[PDB]
Amino acid sequence: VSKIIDIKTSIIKIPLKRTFITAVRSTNHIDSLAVELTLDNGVKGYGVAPATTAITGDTLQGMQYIIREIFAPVILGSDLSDYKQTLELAFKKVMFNSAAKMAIDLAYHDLLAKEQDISVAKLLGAKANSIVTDVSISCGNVAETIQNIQNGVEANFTAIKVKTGADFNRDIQLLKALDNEFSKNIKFRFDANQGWNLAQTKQFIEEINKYSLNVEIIEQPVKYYDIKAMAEITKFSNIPVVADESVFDAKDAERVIDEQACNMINIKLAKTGGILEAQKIKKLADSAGISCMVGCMMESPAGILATASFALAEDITVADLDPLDWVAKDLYSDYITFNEPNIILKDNLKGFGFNLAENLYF
Amino acid sequence: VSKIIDIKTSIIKIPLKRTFITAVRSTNHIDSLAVELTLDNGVKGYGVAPATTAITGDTLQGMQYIIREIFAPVILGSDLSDYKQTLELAFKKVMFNSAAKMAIDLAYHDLLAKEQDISVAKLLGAKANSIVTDVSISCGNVAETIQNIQNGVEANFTAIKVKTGADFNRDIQLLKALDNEFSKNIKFRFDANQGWNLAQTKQFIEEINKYSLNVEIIEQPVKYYDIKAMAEITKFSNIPVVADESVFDAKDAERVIDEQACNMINIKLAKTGGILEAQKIKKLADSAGISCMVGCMMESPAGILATASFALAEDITVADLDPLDWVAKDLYSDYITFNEPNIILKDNLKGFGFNLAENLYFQS
Ligand SMILES: [Mg+2]
Ligand SMILES: [Mg+2]
Repeated sequence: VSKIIDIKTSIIKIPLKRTFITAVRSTNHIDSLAVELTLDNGVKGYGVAPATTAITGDTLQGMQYIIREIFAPVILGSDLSDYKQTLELAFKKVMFNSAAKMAIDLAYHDLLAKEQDISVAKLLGAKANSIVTDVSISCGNVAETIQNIQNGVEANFTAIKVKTGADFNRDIQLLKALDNEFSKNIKFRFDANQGWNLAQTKQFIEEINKYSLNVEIIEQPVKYYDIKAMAEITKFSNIPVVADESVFDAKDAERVIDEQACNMINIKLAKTGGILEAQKIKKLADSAGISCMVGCMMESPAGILATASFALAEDITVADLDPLDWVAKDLYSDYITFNEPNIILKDNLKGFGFNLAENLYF
Repeated sequence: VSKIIDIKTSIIKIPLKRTFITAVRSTNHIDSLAVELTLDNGVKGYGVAPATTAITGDTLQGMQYIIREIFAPVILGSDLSDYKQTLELAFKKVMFNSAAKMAIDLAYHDLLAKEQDISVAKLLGAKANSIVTDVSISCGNVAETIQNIQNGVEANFTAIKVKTGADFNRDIQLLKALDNEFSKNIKFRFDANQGWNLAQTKQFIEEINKYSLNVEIIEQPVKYYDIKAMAEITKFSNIPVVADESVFDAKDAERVIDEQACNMINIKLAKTGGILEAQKIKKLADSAGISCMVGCMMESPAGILATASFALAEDITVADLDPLDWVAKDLYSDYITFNEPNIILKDNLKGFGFNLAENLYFQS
């Protein structure tokens, strides 16, 4: 019977290839916390999670304190086989801070898989090793945005996530330029990041329908708490509506199902607090006939690998996992081949297949 | 025109005189972060907030980073009179961490009042200076619970908040003992901290009504997100039902109003992220005919004073602000007279009057 007898954490900062700009922040790096769990047979497991404070409220400093001072006393000395119960006991001591939970949940899965000498994807039941991602396009003026999209098409992507909601007039004009520059072989996914109101959303959908575009989803058009508007939009729309910030966890999923507020849920492990909770959402969505995609924060390739592993296990094929495009290939080439637009897991990995040598020990 | 030109913080740790135990956690201490904003005319403004990780998710470490690295660049160099714009822009950068936001909102209020040479209570429009609080009673076995209640009664408390929800069988048996021990001049407020399910909550309310107790509220009996059960309990109960963890901010207040999920909201500045957001909740509750009380985390007396100042300005008279009863009197005697059960603001204080720099070393 294996027991967890040590926990360490380490902060990992990864430089980005270009500057990443959100509605509230600009950065040239990814902030992550890694956690290492050590079993009394010597097997070590790792989880890595981002500190995206504007979305999940996590900070590196908060996560470190939580893991060392709050989760560690619950985990330490406990049997690996009781992980479901251990995590439930640990997590009930902390409201929010979902990324700190993610790091812990992922390290546990890495241990479970390593104990069976298999990959985490295999542990979770995956057989396929490859998932398609869109490429993400930052907000910009119409011309810069058309060019960015072109460069994406040229790099082999055919699913294009277009960020909107900063300049509604730009969003509207953009659709005309889209209809003129691209064929229905290009599939568009718009993510307003809560930037539109109800009237704007309806209008944007109307403008789309004035053209001949291939648009597969409209993601989180309005504020995360406006479940009434989301439901009104879902009913109005002839295009799949995706809940992102409206759904972190399973009880959020229950509410959007109950209120019919989306057609599809965007699962991210940084919101769910890891794989166990993401599996609960996927089971609720299936029962409701609601589909799921997977997404991520701007986060390290380790988070992307864990998310891809979950998706492959859950028969989720729609994915927005393009942070691999923002970092150096050498950070992930030990476990992922990114032949755009395909994210392909390497063969015969034990657990996730990354180690934290350069961070923890070198 | 005054500009904010420095932001510094300090951790405060306070021991409790006795163990505070609820359905959610047990503790013998309070961890808080204080923030100090300095104006270019040398005036200093303070806010203090608790790190109650099991309830608001806040940590001292996350609060320090948020305040000094995320909010500070927004706040530094800005004019005091632009406080509303500045806080809105700063707070948009951070999801949750409502206690970090409370500390900053309070320091701004301290400055605003000081710049007018008045108390914060006066700035907010208070006319009264006294509010009555209950004393709250930790979860425990019946005998020790009765003793703790007797203690509170001898200290002159007549409203007693009894923590429940850790042990439902205990909660039911306790009702027999309260009825035996206390008169109806003692008013009971039960707070389950989410620990009951729907069936249990109904059974508890039925049981109360088998006895002859003076019971004022039933607070947050079920999980914070079970708004459907909250509405069912509200419709079922002859006793007012209070949302605490179900309502942190104005949009949470809208939802429980829309769903008829409570009769009263327990406003706490550690949940609302400070006074500005708490005012918005009060306005919505007034418009909906929903009453408000004020509460707190088990937190420093500085948060009690701020919360009492708000309540007095908003004509809120029902209060659970008992942490003063759990800590050394010298932590509050600079600014409050606690003639149990009355919290009385001292006269002629400028701002809140916390007097923190005397005992804490602030750093940027
Ligand atoms: Mg529809
Ligand atoms: Mg999104």
